[PDB]
Amino acid sequence: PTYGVGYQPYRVVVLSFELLHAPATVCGPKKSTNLVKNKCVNFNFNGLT
Amino acid sequence: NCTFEYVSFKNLREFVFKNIDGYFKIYSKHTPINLVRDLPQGFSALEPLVDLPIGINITRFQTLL
Ligand SMILES: *[C@@H]1O[C@H](CO)[C@@H](O)[C@H](O)[C@H]1NC(C)=O
Repeated sequence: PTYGVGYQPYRVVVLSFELLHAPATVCGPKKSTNLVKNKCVNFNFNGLT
Repeated sequence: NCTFEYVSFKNLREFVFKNIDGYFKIYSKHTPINLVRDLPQGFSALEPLVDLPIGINITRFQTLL
């Protein structure tokens, strides 16, 4: 613990991203709005625009 | 090695298996029956169970019993 910062321990995580012909098993989270009935709106349900 | 994993005569249990663009699709139906030696003559449609993003190719299969 008495070491200077260049000698002190650092933890490291390297996050590696893979993309192939095989389908996406991981995605960033997709947020949702409140719902408006009886008004003209743009909409998106499960990617159906 | 380890991989992806998932958890969910008197009768006829009918199933369909197909593999398209990296997804494995399973459909099924159950019915009462009154015939032993053949598939019962009539119509009902198999509903989807699961649609799994496994990427694996298939050319052969077998039953467990
Ligand atoms: C499935 O087979 C195709 C060739 O038809 C190949 O390009 C692909 O990499 C194979 N997928 C796996 C997960 O082995």
